Amino acid sequence: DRIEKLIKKVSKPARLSVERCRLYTESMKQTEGEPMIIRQAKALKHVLENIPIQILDSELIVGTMLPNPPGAIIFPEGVGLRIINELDSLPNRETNRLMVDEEDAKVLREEIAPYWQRKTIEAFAFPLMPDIMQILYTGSVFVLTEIAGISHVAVNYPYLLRRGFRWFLEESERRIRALEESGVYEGEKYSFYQAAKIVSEAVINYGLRYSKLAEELAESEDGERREELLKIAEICRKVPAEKPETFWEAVQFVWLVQSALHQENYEQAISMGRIDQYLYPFFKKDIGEGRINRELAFDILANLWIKTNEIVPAFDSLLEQYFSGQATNQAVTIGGCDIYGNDATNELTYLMLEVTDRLRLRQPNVHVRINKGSPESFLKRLAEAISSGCNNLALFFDDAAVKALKNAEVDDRDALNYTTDGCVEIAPFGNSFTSSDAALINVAKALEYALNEGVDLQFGYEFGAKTEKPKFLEDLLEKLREQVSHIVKLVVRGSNVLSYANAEVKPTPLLSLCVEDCFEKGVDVSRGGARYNFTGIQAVGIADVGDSLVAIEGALNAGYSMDDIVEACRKNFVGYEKLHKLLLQSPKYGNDDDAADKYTKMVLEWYCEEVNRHRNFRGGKFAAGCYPMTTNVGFGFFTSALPSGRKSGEPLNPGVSPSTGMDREGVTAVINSASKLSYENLPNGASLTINLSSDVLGEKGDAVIEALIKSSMELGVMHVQFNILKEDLLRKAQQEPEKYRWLLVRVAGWSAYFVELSRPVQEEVIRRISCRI
Amino acid sequence: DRIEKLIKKVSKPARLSVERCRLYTESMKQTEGEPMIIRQAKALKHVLENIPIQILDSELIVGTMLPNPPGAIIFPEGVGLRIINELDSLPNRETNRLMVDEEDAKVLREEIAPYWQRKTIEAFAFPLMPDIMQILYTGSVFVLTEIAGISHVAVNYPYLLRRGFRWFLEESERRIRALEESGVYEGEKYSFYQAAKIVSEAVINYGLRYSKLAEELAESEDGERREELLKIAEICRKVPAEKPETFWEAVQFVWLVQSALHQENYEQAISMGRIDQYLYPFFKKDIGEGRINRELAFDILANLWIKTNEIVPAFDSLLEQYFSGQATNQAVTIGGCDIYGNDATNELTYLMLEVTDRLRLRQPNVHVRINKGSPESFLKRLAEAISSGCNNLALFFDDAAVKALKNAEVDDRDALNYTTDGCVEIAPFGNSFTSSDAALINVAKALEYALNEGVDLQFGYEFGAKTEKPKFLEDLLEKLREQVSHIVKLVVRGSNVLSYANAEVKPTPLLSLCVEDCFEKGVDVSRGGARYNFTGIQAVGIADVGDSLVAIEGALNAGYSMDDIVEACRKNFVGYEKLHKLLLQSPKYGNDDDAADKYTKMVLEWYCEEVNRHRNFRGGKFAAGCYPMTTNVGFGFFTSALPSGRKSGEPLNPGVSPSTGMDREGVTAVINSASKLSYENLPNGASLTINLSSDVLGEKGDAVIEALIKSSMELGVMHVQFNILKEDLLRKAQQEPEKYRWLLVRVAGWSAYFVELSRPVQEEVIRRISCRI
Repeated sequence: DRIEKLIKKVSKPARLSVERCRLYTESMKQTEGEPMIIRQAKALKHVLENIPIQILDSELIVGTMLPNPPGAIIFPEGVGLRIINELDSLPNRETNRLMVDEEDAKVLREEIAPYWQRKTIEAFAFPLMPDIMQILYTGSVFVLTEIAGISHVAVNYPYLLRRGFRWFLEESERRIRALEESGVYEGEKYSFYQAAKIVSEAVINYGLRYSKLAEELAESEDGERREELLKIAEICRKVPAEKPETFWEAVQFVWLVQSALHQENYEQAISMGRIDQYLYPFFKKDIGEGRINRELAFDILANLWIKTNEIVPAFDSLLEQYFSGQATNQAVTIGGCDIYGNDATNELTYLMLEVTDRLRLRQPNVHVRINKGSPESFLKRLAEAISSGCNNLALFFDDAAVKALKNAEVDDRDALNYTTDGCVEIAPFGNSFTSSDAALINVAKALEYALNEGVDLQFGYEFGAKTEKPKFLEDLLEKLREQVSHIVKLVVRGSNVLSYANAEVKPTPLLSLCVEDCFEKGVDVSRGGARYNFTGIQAVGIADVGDSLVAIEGALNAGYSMDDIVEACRKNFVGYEKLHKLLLQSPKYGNDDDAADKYTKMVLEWYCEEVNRHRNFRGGKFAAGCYPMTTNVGFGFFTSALPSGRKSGEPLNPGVSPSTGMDREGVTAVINSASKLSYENLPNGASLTINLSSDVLGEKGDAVIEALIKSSMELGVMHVQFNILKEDLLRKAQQEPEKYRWLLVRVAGWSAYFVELSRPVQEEVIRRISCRI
Repeated sequence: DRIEKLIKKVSKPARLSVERCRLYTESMKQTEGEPMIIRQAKALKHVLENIPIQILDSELIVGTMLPNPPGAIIFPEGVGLRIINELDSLPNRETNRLMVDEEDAKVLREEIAPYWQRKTIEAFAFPLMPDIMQILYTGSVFVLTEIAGISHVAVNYPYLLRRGFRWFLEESERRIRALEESGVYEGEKYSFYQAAKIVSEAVINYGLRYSKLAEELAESEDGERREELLKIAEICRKVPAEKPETFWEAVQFVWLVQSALHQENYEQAISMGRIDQYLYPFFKKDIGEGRINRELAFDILANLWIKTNEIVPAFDSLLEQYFSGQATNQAVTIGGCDIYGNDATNELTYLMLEVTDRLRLRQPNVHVRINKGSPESFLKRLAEAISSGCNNLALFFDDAAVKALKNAEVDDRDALNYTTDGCVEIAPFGNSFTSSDAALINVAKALEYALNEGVDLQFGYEFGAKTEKPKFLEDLLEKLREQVSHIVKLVVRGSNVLSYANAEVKPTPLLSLCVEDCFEKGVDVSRGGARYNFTGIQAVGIADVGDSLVAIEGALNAGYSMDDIVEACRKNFVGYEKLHKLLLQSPKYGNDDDAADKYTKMVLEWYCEEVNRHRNFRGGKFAAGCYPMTTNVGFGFFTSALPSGRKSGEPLNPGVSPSTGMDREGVTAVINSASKLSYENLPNGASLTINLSSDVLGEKGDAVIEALIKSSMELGVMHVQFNILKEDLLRKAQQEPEKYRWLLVRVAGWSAYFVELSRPVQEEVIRRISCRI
């Protein structure tokens, strides 16, 4: 069958791809001194008209993301110069290896890198935040990702599918004329429609190139395959330019613009939204008009899922520690309700679960919305996939998610119709720009500053508020809240400068067509044309500070003073080995223990209310999230010992999941603990990962996992994801990695091949495998 | 069974009700000199706390619209003083008779009428448009209904059902405090929340009064009925104040606020929206939790449908000619698609069709959205009801309707999720104020002015543009377009003055809570707080001017001159009997004849583009509609003879339906003609009525009506409605009216009891019964 041929032709080693990077620069040199949005349009056009294209083995959906797939696309306007600086290490390094063709390694080092030097987003922002860039680079307090660009949005495909790109081209033309009739006093709006025109033409022509290759391959081909390539030629002539009428035409539409978007916007989290909802009209018409059958429809969706595995991120050695596991994350959202609360599961929802279950690949990040009205069969079928170790699903609970959005002042209907993107981030579908991973914040560092008068405990960094030495518990709490505030303020200032920087040196016109209000208002997405505008920033280490507070509570209570506890931390418990054992013995978040997990909850609420009050550059507000990527590990390295008994250098806790090995009452008790957090104030999402041994599942694999699903729904958690892991298979995968490179895990919000995770991160997924409950 | 007991207790003669009118005045006297929005709040409160209430025979849903039902509610702030001026004629007049208690007839004539004299909406607007009021009252050119108030909106029940009125009360209280903290510089916003508070309290207390009556009746009652009244007591204690959790709780919620709204806002078109979509979560939960069964659910909906028959309009003798047939029109919208295009028919859609089919009462105005993806069973089931003479359905075609809304600049999703209200008017659901019957315009009068240099042909009224005497056909067309323009401008000026007048003397705070953005922005609905703001104005006589143009074309062509044709018209074809026969013989709109129906289409497009360009007071734009009420008759009386051969005084054509007896090629050919009109420019709706003889249906009643349904969908019409009429039953209903007062007809967008239509209107429904196709 067809899937088998497709699966094997994305299992070959990945390369550092260069053709987008080159042709971009080539256009940007031809365009210097022109209006920047037109330059971006013209660059995107040039790459789409000149990138090598190929249709692959037995494909029904075409559009390689880069020529000769598995690879990394380079964005030197953003953060692609990070990776040029380490070209030697790329083919031989332990995680996310990329072969580099040495002929184009020369093209990067002396053609690309000297041009883009000081033409980047970071070059704009630097003189405006030099003090923030300095503390960013210490790796210890936060990371700001908007250096690399924005992305992180589920693309409004239903907006696109109701118009097609020939509409945009013509409408841009009507609007260019009308602007000229009024004497072009609206220069910005004019530049926009000029860009839109160009960018529409590019996309139309890009479909046309694949139509021509399909025709060229079919006069050289036999039987059924010749029938297929002639269909592909016919489809790609029509769509991305016209409104599609068939399901195949719709799925080929979305994938062309999806691959196109990846030439303009950087690799992170460009998602497809509620794909089961909006492909269903074409699907329902085609079945029962006989046009297609169920197995062809399956193969079509399979092809799409498989194609999103063509990218792998261009992360350097440092970025591999904080984002380990080949994180790109073109997400897909299935299931959920309509704008009335009715169940919106259709037959295409089930289909999409099946193709996900069969494929078990690292990508797409499949996100399943469930609620109290989801069909019982669908929950069973979800539980079967998860229990049989598919390890590639995430569950999103509608109740908590729409409550979060309503507090972020989203409309009823826009909250009900939400989508997901990236790992765990939630957003109104199609009319929002949420910059959903704009920063990640080490809140453990806040506590560290809070007991050392705004100095780093082991590094001498004066980055914190100038608080005093703490005495009692109660005035460490005030000092903590003040420090969280201070650190949040640092990233809100930083991200805003960066958002202005993006608007100025990297507007993104194609993406703008795909995000509602932008095209109609004639303002680019990076300037704020989306209806809702948000900036998602994330708390990491919420349990580490929570637990350190419980452990301080009891240690003062019986015996010790504050000065002891900070000195213990500074000295890494060397010479403090009695107290340290009492700290470690103290109650932990993750065990349904109110006296422990009330502190973590309170820490999150403080964080949330300190975030949600600030406004961003794009004219909306900031949005609080709690998910780690692998920055809980990265920040950990440079986090000192904290009064929870965590040793200096050790990993922090991931998302809203408890610290490693502190979950002694088991997996149901973790969920009870996690569902105590105020999700209603967390509108950028939360990551809860539950790791289960396969033996503990046993014969009743189904029953016990559906139990956990219905339990997390009833107790009101926002997000849950599961891992079914066999420990010595994971041990054997360290030993012979290429033999076991099919081994899938959920890291902290996304699927990675276990082999591609670093040693600290691997050791963490192994140690978090739970047996109780 | 229960329905039978309920049906018979709204068949008694109607009264002129006075208790709302009185208690309103009573409060308004206590409140003089206070902020008008607070006065309106306090008045509404006073009536809801003091109106006599009663639970009726075997009711499950309670909330009489007026004490002792069938009746008219009087709004002296609007147009209720019209009817006091004719108190003597009310119990003994031929249509819409109202018994008047002579004790409260004295209260109207010397307590109500001298107070409200010059405190009305019209009193505000008069000095600002005295020239328009003068030409309004000649009845000949347009009617402006906003003298009477606004209404005409489908109420946002899902907004309400997700909050409940205790939320509003408390939120108003938080917002009143925060306004005070900032020193109340936002006085208007402050007045608003003050009103909202008051109006929420009123509604909570109003539910509580019905809870107490239910408790009082149940300590005096037996068995099953005592079980029911105790449930009603329990339900009305909880809801309108809390979010409902059961289906019965939901339906009782909506009806309480629905009856409440009718004490604040005048009788026209306060509708319930997509009721099948938003009651379905409660329904689906209750079935299969055993809470309710299918027959109880039926009875609950039956009770609601039956209760909307308690009102009958307070129209005087002149208003009865232009709005004959007891038009109030609490509409209900079932069927249609979601915001993705998927079919949104659920089991509750079918239920609602069934209760409609069984009841066959004049009210609710049931509106069925269908599209190309509607289930085949549902179309069959619609066709069965219609063919069996139910005569109480209207069909709305999604394709044409969402295209109309998108051109009015409605968002994709808001257009897909549209609702209907009144007769045929369409609107984004829940976040719009469209004033959907704000005016009706006699476009035949435009043509009359167009060939008499802006003078009325038989009345000497100089109300038209000062055009010249027409010579050729081509320069009568220019002169026509200019005259349509001139007349539209007159009503846009008039309606805007009136809309400002409403905002000033009749803000409507309860209704404001129910229309989205209003409460959140803290601005009343009449001031423009709704997300979309529109003003619906209607063309009447589009075929009369269309046909007069074809008839002018051929009459000039062969022989005659322009001066002849106008003189013929002025002289009512007396002395012009040859030419008149040629005019009558000329091609007519309604027969699929391009040479005829191209003129009508063009007339509508001119009208539409002249309307849709003007902006209203509430900060949106005007919206073009084409439906008559019975003003096609009323305007007819005072319309002179026109070159189509229509005699002076005769009725004009209704909606987008052809002139009476000009539809010689039959019913399919009428639909082809009607589907040539540009619906994409008609965003306030169109009325097409198809009248069929029951014999012509024959044994294949189903087949031939589904044929017409699928034909009107395929040919792209906006709205169609059907009548199955037996001619001599209608003849017998003139003879013995009270014996035949159950006889239902669709007038031009709504159901009336044939007995309640005037002689000119009755004669029209009889003569329009078609036999061909």
